[PDB]
Amino acid sequence: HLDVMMARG
Amino acid sequence: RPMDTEEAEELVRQWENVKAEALGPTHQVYSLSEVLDESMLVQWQTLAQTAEAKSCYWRFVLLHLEVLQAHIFEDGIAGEAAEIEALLEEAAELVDESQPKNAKYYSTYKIRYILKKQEDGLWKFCQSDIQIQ
Repeated sequence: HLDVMMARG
Repeated sequence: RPMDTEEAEELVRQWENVKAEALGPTHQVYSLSEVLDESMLVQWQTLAQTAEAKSCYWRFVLLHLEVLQAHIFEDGIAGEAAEIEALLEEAAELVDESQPKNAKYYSTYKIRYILKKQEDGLWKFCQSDIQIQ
């Protein structure tokens, strides 16, 4: 699934 | 030699705006190609397509952005590249509706980007590496 921390970068 | 600090700032903030747009509700996956190329482009492109597929999106508030270091390597007729080290302080909210609450984060982290200028005068982010704090 998706995790919110995948959008850091 | 050093790159202009504001020029690195403008590159990183256009990347951050494009990230918000692509991961946002309007799902502008195409726009990733404006700023990203290579492995970074593949990673964020698959993330954007997965998020749009599962009907989730992201909301961002970029509290602080600061260029810690910035260098440019003009390697002749082979092209130019650059390395930017930036510290991001950012809050985000993943709007997913298969869960009773949306997951949020607030993170201050350093990130290094490696970019390459294309042969049209434009810069594109090619690789990245986070160190979280």
